[PDB]
Amino acid sequence: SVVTQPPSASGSLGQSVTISCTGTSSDVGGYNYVSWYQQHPGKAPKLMIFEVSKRPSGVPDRFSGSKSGNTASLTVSGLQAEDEADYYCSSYAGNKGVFGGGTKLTVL
Amino acid sequence: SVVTQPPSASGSLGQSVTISCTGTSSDVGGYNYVSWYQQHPGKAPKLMIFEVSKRPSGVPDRFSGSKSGNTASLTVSGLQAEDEADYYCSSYAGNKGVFGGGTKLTVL
Amino acid sequence: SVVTQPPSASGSLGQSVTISCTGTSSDVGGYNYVSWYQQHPGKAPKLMIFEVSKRPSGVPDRFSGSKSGNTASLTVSGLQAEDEADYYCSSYAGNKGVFGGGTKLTVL
Amino acid sequence: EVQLLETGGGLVQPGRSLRLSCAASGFPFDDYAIHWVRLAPGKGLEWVSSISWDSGSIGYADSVKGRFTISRDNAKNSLYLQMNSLRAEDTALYYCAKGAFPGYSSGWYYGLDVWGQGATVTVSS
Amino acid sequence: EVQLLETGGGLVQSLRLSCAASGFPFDDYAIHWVRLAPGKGLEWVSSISWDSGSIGYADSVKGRFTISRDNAKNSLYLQMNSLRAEDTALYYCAKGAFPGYSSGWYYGLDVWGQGATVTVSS
Amino acid sequence: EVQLLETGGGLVQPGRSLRLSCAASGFPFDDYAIHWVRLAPGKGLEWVSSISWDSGSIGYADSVKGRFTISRDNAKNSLYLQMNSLRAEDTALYYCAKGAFPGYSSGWYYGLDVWGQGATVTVSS
Amino acid sequence: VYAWNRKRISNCVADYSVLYNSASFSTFKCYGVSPTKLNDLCFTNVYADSFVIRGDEVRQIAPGQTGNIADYNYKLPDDFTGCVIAWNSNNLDSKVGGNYNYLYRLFRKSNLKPFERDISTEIYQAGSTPCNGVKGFNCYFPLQSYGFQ
Repeated sequence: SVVTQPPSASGSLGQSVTISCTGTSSDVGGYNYVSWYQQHPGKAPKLMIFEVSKRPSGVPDRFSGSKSGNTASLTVSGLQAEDEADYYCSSYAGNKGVFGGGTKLTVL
Repeated sequence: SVVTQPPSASGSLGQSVTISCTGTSSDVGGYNYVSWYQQHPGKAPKLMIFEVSKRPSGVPDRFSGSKSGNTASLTVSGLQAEDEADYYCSSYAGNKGVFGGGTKLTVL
Repeated sequence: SVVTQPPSASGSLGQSVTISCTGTSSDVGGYNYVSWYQQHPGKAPKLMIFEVSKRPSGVPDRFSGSKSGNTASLTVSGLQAEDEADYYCSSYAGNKGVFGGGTKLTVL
Repeated sequence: EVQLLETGGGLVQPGRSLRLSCAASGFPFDDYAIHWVRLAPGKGLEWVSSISWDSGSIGYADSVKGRFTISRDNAKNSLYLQMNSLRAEDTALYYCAKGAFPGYSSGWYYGLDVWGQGATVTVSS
Repeated sequence: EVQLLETGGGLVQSLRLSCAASGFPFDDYAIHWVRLAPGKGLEWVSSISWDSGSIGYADSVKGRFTISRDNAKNSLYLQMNSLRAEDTALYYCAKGAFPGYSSGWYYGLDVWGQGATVTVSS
Repeated sequence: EVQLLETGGGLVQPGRSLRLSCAASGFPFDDYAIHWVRLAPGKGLEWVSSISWDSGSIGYADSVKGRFTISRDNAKNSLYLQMNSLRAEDTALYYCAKGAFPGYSSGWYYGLDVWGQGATVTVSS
Repeated sequence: VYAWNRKRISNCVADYSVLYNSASFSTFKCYGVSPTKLNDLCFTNVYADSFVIRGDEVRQIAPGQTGNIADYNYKLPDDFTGCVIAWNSNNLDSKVGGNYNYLYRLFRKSNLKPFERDISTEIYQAGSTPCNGVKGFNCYFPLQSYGFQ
C-alpha cells in the first residue's frame, strides 16, 4: 500500500518539528507497531522509534513518537544540526511491512 | 522428426534449379504451412517463402514455391550470383515446427 | 549406515596384516556380498575381493577374504612394498551399498 | 528497426549448464511469441523451443525436452533459455527469432521473419 | 560487532544479491530486503524466517524475486529475474530486533547493511 | 579398453548447484547400471547414487536424498548427477564406477571393477 | 536351482500334518497361510518346486528377496501364498572330490519373473562385440557349479 508523508519539513535551530505519517486502518491505524527511521546521506538507516513511541538505546529524548487514528507523528524538540536528515516511518500490515514516502528535514 | 533435403544443388547463371523438401503426412503433407529460408554465409536466415508459395515483401519473383503430397519444392528461375547460399525448408507439425536438412546452392 | 574400520594398519615386509570391517546384521552380517578395494595415492580404486572371499583376475593370492558374524576381514600375506595403500570394504544393504571408513596400510 | 541480440555463449563442459539471453527492441515484445533455433556445425537449422506472449504456451524439441527451460521477462523485453546437462551434440549456433504474427504457432504459419545474429555454444571436454 | 554486507550489484538490462552476516546468531533471526529507489523512499522487498518456513514478497516483486538463505554460510540471497526500470534502487540487508518473522515490524529493524546498487536500464 | 571420464568439477558456494557428467566407452553402456561414489578429504569412499540401464531403478544416499538427481542418456553413453543446494560436507572427489555385471545391485554383488579418474568438487564460501 | 523341478498336484488329499513331521527341516517359513490351517483349506492346484542351493542362499527363497538365486534362478512373487521348507543335504549332495552336478545361473540380462524357469546355456555377452557361441573375454558361460564337499 501507500503511507502518505510530506516530502519536506523544516524547523529552526532549537525549535521543534513534527513529521506526520498517514496510513489506513490496516496498517498505521490497525496496530500500535509504527517505527521511525533516520537516514543521513550516504549511510544506512537508523532505528529511532519502535512501537509508535518507544526509543531504542542511543536515541536522545528529543525524538518522541505518537499516533492518533491513521496518523503517526514524530516530534523532534530542541532541533540540532545533526538532526538534518531523511525520516521514514514504518508500519506492520499483516505478515507484511510498509514504509512511508519519506520526509527531508532541514534545520533552518 | 526428419525432413529430407538433398545436401547440394546446382544451376548455371540464368538457369533454374528446384530444391525438394520431403516430409510425412504429419508435417509437409499434413498442412499448407511450408516455409523456405535463405542463409548467406555469416548472416542470419531470411524468410523467402511462407504458406508453401507466398512471398514476403522484398523477395524477387524468381523464387517460387509449390507442394505435392509430402514433397515441397522451391524453384529459383533466372539464377543469379547472389542466389548462391544455403536453403532450408520449414513446416508446421502440430504445436511444433521442423526444419529440413538444408541444401547448398551453387550457381555454376 | 556406518561400517567400522580401523584408521591405520601395519605389517613388516613379508609378514601378514588383517584389516577388519565391522557392520551390522543388515549389511556385513546379513549377506555374503562383502567387497574389498585398494586405492593407491592419486589413482582410482581397484577391486580386490568380491563376495567376501572371491578374487578377480589380476589380484595375487596374497590377498584373501573372510567373514565372521558382522565382521569381514582382509588378510594380506607376504606383505610387499606395493601393498602400501588405502583399503575400503563394501557391503550390500538392500538396494543400497555402503563402504567402510578405510584403513591406511603401512608396510614397515 | 526491429532487432534481436543473443548473449551468453561460450564453451562449457558436458554436463554443465549455460543460460542464453535475447534482448528485443523495435517491436512490441509484449504480444509476440519468440522461439529458439540452433544451427549445428555441418547440420542445418533445428528448432529448440517456443514460448507465447504470456508464457501460457511452451514447447520443446524432443532432444532438449526436460533439458532446456525457456522463459521471458516482458518488462525487460528479454527471452531466456536455461541449458542444463549439455551434450556434445548441443554444440550449435543458437538463434533468437520472432514470428510474422504474435501467435504461438504463427511463426510456423507465416514464417520467422526476424532473426538475431546468434550466439555460439561449444560443448566439449 | 553485528555486521551485514550486501554483494552482487551492477547494471543489467536477471541478477542475484547476497548478504553476508556476522556478529550475531544468523541461525535464529529472520532477515529482510529493503530497497531505496532514487528520488523515492524505502520500500520493503522480501522477508524470510530462520528456517525459511515463512516467506513474503511485496506485490511489485511477487512472482518475480526469490528469497532464500544458507544458515551454514550465514548468507541471505535474493534472486531477481525479469528486472524492470523501476527496480533500479539501493538494496539493503536488514535484520530485526528480535528473531521473529514479523518482529522486525514489531520492534523495528535495528541493523542495516551498507547496500548494493542495482541499475536496470537499456 | 573400458573407460569412464568424469567432468563438471569446480568450486561452488554453499546453496548453489553443479552438474557432473560421466562419458563412457569401451563397453555396452546400454545395458549396465552405473553409480556415483565420492571420496571426502580425510574420510573414505561414500556411495552417492545409482541408476539402472533404463532408469527404472534409482537410489540415493540419505545424505543426498532429495538433493541430488541422477540421470543418463544411453544414446550419448553419458551419466549425469545434478547437485543442487550443496553443503560444505559435499566437498569430495566424485567417482564414476560401473559394476561387474549389468544389474542394478550387481555392483554390490560382485564389486565395482571399473572406476573413472574422478572430478573434484569444492563447496566453500 | 536354475532347472528347478516342478510337480503339479491335483485331485488328491494332501497330508500336511504327516508331511511336516516326517523329517527334520532347518528352515520352515510360510507366507499368507499357516502350516496348521492347510488341513482345512482346499485349492484348485498345488505346486511343489524342488531344487538345491547354498545354505547362505536359503534366505533368498522368500517374498521380496533379491540376489543371484532370487533374480536369475528362482523368483517368488511379493504376494506369495505358500510355504518354503529347506533342509541340509550335505550327506546326500556332497562328494569327497566335490559334487559339481548342481549348477546355478550367474549372468543374465534381466531378472526372472515369479515362478519362471530359465534353462538357457547361451554364452552371455558382457561386451559390445557379439560372442557367436564362443566363450572368452566378455563372453561367459551363464552357469556356475557349486562343487559341494
